[PDB]
Amino acid sequence: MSTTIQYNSNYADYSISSYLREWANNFGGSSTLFSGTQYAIGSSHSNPEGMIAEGDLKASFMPQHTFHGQIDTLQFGKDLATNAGGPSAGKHLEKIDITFNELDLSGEFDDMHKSVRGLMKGNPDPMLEVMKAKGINVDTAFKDLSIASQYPDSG
Amino acid sequence: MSTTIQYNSNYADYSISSYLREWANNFGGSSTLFSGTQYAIGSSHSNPEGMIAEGDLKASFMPQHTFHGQIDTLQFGKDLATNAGGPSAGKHLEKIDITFNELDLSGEFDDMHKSVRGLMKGNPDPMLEVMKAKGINVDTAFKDLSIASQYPDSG
Ligand code: HEM
Ligand code: HEM
Repeated sequence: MSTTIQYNSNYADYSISSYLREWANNFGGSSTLFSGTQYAIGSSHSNPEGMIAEGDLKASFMPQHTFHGQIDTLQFGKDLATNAGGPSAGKHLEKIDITFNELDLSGEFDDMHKSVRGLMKGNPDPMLEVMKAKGINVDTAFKDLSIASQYPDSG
Repeated sequence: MSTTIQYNSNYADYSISSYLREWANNFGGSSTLFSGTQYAIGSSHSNPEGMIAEGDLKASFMPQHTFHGQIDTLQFGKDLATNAGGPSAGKHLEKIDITFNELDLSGEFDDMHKSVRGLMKGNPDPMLEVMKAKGINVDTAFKDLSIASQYPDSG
């Protein structure tokens, strides 16, 4: 498939060159920027299970040696789908089972891959150890778990 | 900020452990999976400029030695914002100036960082060389550029 380009009518008289030069000139390891990452992983079976790791960040350095790994939300469910607004807008899960909010996984990059790969091969153990090391109780039903709350009706 | 967790009422009697074990067991370098990445970079000034690189992929190997770098859409504009559906759902640009569709940047990871960093410091030249090497004409106004089309009214 050949590359196609869409432009706002305000830039009709610009070239790619004159647009990007202007964008580059009007913009201003991180410093001093806003950056955000969304990773989506899903299976190939029907009603496929999926998960999303996401985070965003301010500006400059490690906080445990990762730039794109500044992850603070982790979500599990089924049916990854494209967001409104097109492919550029990333993904959402159609069926959301569990969402971890303010779960700082930045320090498990430099362990998150072992956790995600484990998950894909039927093994939650490394993910569970990461969660336990943050003080999360993984052996309590969600209904009794203090930091957990139920979504209204379905999402 | 302390971690909080949200769950669908169907999993009220599950623990994190029994949920993730079940999810792990019902799931099934890539093989044989659906994976997707969204990178968002924005400035810290008012009406901040922003860009989004996004792609997704099927299953197993290099196609020029990158897994998360399987990028085929690139979008420039202003005002990065959170998608409907919460932080997990990633970002969109409120003001979209230009979108490159089916622009395969996977082979510029192993050059994309030099391009993005250039952009941030007022220099489009490395981005323009990547585009030129794909056969894109960067010195033609969008209105005359054959592969380009105008968005209706504003987006
Ligand atoms: C905006 C588009 C960008 C894209 C598409 C992109 C993509 C990537 C890819 C594919 C990798 C290696 C593999 C992976 O992601 O798993 C990577 C690594 C890395 N990138 Fe970027 N990147 C972008 C912007 C930036 C910027 C602006 C910076 C720094 C100012 C940066 C800093 C880094 C660093 C430090 C790594 C090494 C691993 C890490 O700490 O995450 N990237 N990027
Ligand atoms: C689902 C959650 C995942 C997260 C949050 C995540 C995050 C990251 C991060 C932070 C890096 C290095 C820096 C960067 O992204 O720029 C990375 C690199 C890498 N990851 Fe992942 N990853 C995930 C899933 C996976 C899976 C399932 C695989 C393979 C089956 C994988 C394979 C790789 C490889 C090969 C690299 C080296 C650079 C590249 O080719 O992109 N990742 N990942």
